[PDB]
Amino acid sequence: FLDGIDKAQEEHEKYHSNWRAMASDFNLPPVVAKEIVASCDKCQLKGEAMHGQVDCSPGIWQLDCTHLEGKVILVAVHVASGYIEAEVIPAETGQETAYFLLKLAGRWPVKTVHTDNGSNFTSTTVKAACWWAGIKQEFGIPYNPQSQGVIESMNKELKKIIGQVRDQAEHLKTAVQMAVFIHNFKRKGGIGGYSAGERIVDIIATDIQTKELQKQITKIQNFRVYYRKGPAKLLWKGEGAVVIQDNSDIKVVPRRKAKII
Amino acid sequence: FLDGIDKAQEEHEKYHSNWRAMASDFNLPPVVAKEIVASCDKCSPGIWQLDCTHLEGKVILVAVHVASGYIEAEVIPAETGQETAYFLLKLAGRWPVKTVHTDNGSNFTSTTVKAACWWAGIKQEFGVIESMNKELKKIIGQVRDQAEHLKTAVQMAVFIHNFKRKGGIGGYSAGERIVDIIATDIQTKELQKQITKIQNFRVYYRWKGPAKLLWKGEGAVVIQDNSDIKVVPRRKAKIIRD
Amino acid sequence: FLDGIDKAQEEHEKYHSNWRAMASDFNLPPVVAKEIVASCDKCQLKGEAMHGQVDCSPGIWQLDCTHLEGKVILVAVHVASGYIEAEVIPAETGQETAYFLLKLAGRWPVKTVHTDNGSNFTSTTVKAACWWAGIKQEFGIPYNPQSQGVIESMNKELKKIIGQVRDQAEHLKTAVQMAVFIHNFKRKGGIGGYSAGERIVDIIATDIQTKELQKQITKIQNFRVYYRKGPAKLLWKGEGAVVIQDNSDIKVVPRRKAKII
Amino acid sequence: FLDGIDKAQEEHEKYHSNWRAMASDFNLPPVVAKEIVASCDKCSPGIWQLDCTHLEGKVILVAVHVASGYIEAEVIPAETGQETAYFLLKLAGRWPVKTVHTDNGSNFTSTTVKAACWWAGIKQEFGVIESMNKELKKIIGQVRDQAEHLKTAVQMAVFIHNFKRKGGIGGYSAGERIVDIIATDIQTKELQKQITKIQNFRVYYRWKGPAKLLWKGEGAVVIQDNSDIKVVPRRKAKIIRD
Amino acid sequence: ELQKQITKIQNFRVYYRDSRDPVWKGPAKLLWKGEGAVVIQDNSDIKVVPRRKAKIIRDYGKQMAG
Amino acid sequence: ELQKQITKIQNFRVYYRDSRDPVWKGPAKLLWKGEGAVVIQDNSDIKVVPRRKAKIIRDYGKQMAG
Amino acid sequence: NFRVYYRDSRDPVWKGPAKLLWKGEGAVVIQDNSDIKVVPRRKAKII
Amino acid sequence: NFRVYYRDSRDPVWKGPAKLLWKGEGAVVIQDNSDIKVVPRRKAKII
DNA sequence: CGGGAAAATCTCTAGCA
DNA sequence: ACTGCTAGAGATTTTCCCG
DNA sequence: CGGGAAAATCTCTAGCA
DNA sequence: ACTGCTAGAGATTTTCCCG
Ligand SMILES: Nc1c(C(=O)NCc2ccc(F)cc2F)c(=O)n(O)c2ncc(CCCCCCO)cc12
Ligand SMILES: Nc1c(C(=O)NCc2ccc(F)cc2F)c(=O)n(O)c2ncc(CCCCCCO)cc12
Ligand SMILES: [Mg+2]
Ligand SMILES: [Mg+2]
Ligand SMILES: [Mg+2]
Ligand SMILES: [Mg+2]
Ligand SMILES: [Zn+2]
Ligand SMILES: [Zn+2]
Ligand SMILES: [Zn+2]
Ligand SMILES: [Zn+2]
Repeated sequence: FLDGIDKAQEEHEKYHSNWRAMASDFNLPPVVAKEIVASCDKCQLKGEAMHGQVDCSPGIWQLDCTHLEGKVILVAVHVASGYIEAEVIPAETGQETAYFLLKLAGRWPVKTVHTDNGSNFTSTTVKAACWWAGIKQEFGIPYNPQSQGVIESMNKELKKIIGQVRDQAEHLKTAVQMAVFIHNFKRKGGIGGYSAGERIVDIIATDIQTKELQKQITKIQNFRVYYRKGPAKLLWKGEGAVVIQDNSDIKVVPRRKAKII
Repeated sequence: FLDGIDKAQEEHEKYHSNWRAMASDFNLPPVVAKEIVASCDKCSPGIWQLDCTHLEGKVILVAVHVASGYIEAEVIPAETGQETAYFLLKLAGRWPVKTVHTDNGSNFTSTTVKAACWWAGIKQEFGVIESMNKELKKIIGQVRDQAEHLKTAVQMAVFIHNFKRKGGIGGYSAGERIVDIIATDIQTKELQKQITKIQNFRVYYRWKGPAKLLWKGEGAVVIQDNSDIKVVPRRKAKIIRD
Repeated sequence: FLDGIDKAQEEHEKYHSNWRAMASDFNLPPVVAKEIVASCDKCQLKGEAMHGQVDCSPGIWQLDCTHLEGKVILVAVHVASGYIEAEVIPAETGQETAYFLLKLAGRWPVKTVHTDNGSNFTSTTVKAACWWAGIKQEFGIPYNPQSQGVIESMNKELKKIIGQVRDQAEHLKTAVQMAVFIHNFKRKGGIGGYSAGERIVDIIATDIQTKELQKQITKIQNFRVYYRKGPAKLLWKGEGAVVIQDNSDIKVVPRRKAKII
Repeated sequence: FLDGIDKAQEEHEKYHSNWRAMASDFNLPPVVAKEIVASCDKCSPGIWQLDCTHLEGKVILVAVHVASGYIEAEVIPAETGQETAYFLLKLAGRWPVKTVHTDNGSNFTSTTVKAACWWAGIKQEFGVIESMNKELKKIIGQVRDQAEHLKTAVQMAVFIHNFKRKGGIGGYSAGERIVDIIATDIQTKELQKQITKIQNFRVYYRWKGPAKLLWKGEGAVVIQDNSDIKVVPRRKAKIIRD
Repeated sequence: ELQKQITKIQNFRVYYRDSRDPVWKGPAKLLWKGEGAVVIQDNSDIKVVPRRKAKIIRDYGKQMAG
Repeated sequence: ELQKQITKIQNFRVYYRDSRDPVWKGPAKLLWKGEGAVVIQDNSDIKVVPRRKAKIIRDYGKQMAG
Repeated sequence: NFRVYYRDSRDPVWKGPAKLLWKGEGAVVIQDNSDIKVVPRRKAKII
Repeated sequence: NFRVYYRDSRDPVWKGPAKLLWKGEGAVVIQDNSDIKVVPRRKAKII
């Protein structure tokens, strides 16, 4: 055992065995051989086999510059709906990006913009435009395009539709706007069987309607709840469960361990 | 359902509500309430108005949703048909544009604008647009000093008009009004799609004569025969096409 | 319906709607709208969401040239076991590849070599060496590296191990052979909890032993089988099933619909 | 199991087979048969031999598996310690090399070869190698005319010797013999690993005194006490470490 | 007058996601909507989703049922 | 004298794969081995695998059981 | 019989239709304009 | 406390260990040699 | 209740520098 | 302290539709 | 039979031009 | 007529180990 630990460490410093090889060759349990691997700095060469999950609030858009035919297309997507806007811009600068973003913020309720760390988006010009329109900038982790995985995917889809309509237009900007039309209104699927334009109208109208409905519900209902503790705030009650909020933590209790006032 | 249909039709005989109020009040499907409101003899969201305004020696294309007051303005480098068709293609890809109402100028009667309106499927027609033009020029004169170019001032005024000016009945902005109007239009289009989907079904119930289908559930089938709406169970009904 | 088919075709020629958009907008069933999409040549832009499965017979090796530190490493893998051989070659030519392949065929029983369409492997020199050693060449589909997905993966793993031993050697070829040592004998896992050297010894010894055992079984057992048909050849019988081979098709029958002679 | 152990031990008393025959004949685990053959008082696969032969003014390193006759030859550009260490690192990464037996030349006693043999874990020692050298030079003289360079002729002769020459008892080639010998060595190493794994367990059965564990199944525990092998059920046994 | 708005707010459907599951769970029933969280009811289970993990829609194929 | 070789050939384990399943199925029991196909028994099911889809080993952790 | 649309040689441009000569597990052999090509089934759509 | 080995900036070379300042759903904030970095959890291993 | 038919859902891939 | 996704193609499971 | 503990298995990812 | 895979990291399910 312990002699095996010494000999296994001294051979891991040569061969960098995995835990299975040192567990077989030196009679070690998997815990000890795993600890011999996990202490080598040279053996930590793989990360977690997961993916994250982007923010899909109703106010966050994702922006990216893509390139086609030697020209620059600045594309924005509404992350909750898939509604895109796109424009062929003459240059990939901060002035064109701030103009596109101020125009988009004038068109739709933009609350958050998520971009990569391109100079276009990182500039003081786009920073002043987002300060004027009241937009929050959320830059992704550098050299990690998966953080912008919606807009990058939409870049793919946009280019696909341009390849289907490129012979219908003489200029690239006409084909880009035709593809924006086709994506927003002539492609259906997703969560409601909607197109992206119908879906963004449903997302935003639902946000307005549910916000005002919850403002009307919260104004009437005032029931102090004592669960299991202290006085909470009642959020919801239905016939077997009660959802409350004590000290900014939204919890669900049964009708056992609850009493409302 | 049998409780709700007689209540809704006598309520329509009382004070003639529309089908949205009946589908909200009596838990009816909208096709049943639509047939209730459609059996009484006595019982716009795609129209945009375009113009070019002139300011600081430059040309601003202004498109107003007539039902909302929602505005889309853009400084264009020339008042030509190519720039108008590009603006119209952008607008048609952004919003559900069905009809565009212009002032019979030279750049709105172009072959390029006609081709763009044919491609996007827009009808063309030749105190709403100049009222919004005067209000937009007022906002541009307000926020011209906060920008260097006129494009930035026009987009800032479009932001302020669409989201920072609140008026009307409930005190909403033009963006909230246009998303409410377009959501109502999506509901109307989905209801008309479902009505068109079920009008080619005739049912035979309990036999008895052919009746129109209105709703087919998991246990019940709501029919209309001799201008009165009945509810039969599913196994007492034969639903065929015609 | 049919008017919807005409109008939906005429709008698919403009917008290239998917089947869901034309099924919603023109009251079409999914079969008709899917047929409108499936007849457009411009809309067939996605292939089958599958992967194939490489040959893993005990005699097939997969060869590839990889590059590290400005030098060329020719790597072979035994596909059934993961046993690798690798050598830093002075150039990526057919003479070095044919020398490496004749040497490897002299070392192990190589029956099939699977490579990409690199000039090294496509040459007349490697073709003459494989003709001499009796090796069958199986080139993959061009510009499809997934056909060589074993050796490409092993390229990855080999480079990983070189990055763990590069400071233990002064030259690259020493680090390459040290990494071949570590992969073949100091990494355990896979189908038997084996290293790759133990696994290739088990694969090849099992091939020899099972071949001679089946030659001894087939020589004794001669039972003409009539299933459900004609006279087959008995391959196996156990207590509820009988496996036979009639006209080069190996079938399994129950004891119902069988009779052996 | 209780049927097989008495049969195997009386069979060892009869004509002294080894544990592989007992584990094949009586369906015993190899640890039980190993303890049967190990309780009688009266009852190599990693050795390689290296040399340098000289042919056509060039140097050929030849390494022979002594147990098999399997050969690995390579034309090296110089008879130095660097080329010998590179050949040894290739061979050690290719096959399980445990001991290398050389002829105490100048390139086998180098500090470079010593460092390579230390890294790969090879012991060095200073009518098998020259017999294989003469047989390999005979094959090189046979197939020299089918190649242009001597490297190709050496690799062709290594192919012919390892896979196209069959002799010995059953008429096998050197490649089949080396994979049989190395598979037998893997079996021996796995058996010694399992024996080393269970020697630090002592069992108490039915109590009664400490006994050695030999096999622990799903229902039965095979022990050895007072140099006789018993089989107890699992719940009548306490297996602890020592 | 209060219960009508509660039945109205339960007419909205929520498509949500869990923490390490990348697939979108089906249309739950919106019980409550907050500034940072959303209380839903999916398959007779009351869940609390973050706001950044939910898409709340009133599916306008409500013109058949609901 | 024949049945011993059949029980010997059933001591070999097969790791196989199906046509569109990319994951390796577990150790089956080798019933028969041909020039192009391999008859196995996995989970009391007699299957016929192609030769190019199977890895047949005698797992040398047979020094505990089998 | 069958129409095959495929993706040939480091080119994102899909092309076709072609006749399906052979459908295998993993790849297909097709004939486009008297050119016989072997395409992976990830890079081919058969109708 | 925790050791983090990570993959920073278009560099295949893994580096570390670093202190774990914050573990989030999807990414981590670490401190390597008084440099605070935000790494995705695919490009980080925490021990 | 029960077989086909059809719809819905699950699985998986390329491409997005 | 932040984060892969999207749409299509085929397989598979569930629902429907009258007997 | 039953709870922790441990082993085995499932899920998923980067990198391989 | 040919074809993604491999090893590691973490989660999860199954087996074990004595009460
Ligand atoms: N590499 C960029 C990609 C890109 O690789 N895509 C492909 C891509 C790859 C994987 C994936 F999962 C999704 C994807 F899409 C991309 O799409 N866009 O937009 C980019 N935009 C700007 C910059 C430069 C960053 C500026 C330096 C930062 C200094 O702090 C790089 C990129
Ligand atoms: N692109 C090559 C790769 C390669 O992209 N790997 C990365 C890679 C990508 C995806 C994948 F799933 C597995 C992988 F590994 C690779 O690994 N090797 O070896 C290659 N070798 C030779 C040639 C050139 C072909 C000669 C022209 C053919 C004319 O007919 C190209 C390549
Ligand atoms: Mg970018
Ligand atoms: Mg991008
Ligand atoms: Mg290659
Ligand atoms: Mg390669
Ligand atoms: Zn290490
Ligand atoms: Zn009326
Ligand atoms: Zn099309
Ligand atoms: Zn004896």
